[PDB]
Amino acid sequence: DKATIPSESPFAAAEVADGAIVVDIAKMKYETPELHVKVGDTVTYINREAMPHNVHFVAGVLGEAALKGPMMKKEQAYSLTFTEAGTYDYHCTPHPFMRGKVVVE
Ligand SMILES: [Cu+2]
Ligand code: NA
Repeated sequence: DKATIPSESPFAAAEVADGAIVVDIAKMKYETPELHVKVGDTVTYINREAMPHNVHFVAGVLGEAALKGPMMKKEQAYSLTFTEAGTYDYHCTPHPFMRGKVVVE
């Protein structure tokens, strides 16, 4: 796959790793809707608002299967470690008007 998943569970915002590239979620938006990272970087999404959100990549984007990330409650987080250059678009499953992308380069 073009990304690996360190934790299938969401985890606490305080548990975010040094060196992770953070995208905050608040006001029903991904706060960095276009993020540029390098191969091998870990991107960590952190939900900063009461409304639960996830990240969802359709099939073929990160690998053969869709990746429907777990729902993050407020102050929960979720990571992906990207292993291949490319453009990876995602959305929020319950809120598909929320869109972003990670460009790995
Ligand atoms: Cu959402
Ligand atoms: Na992004």
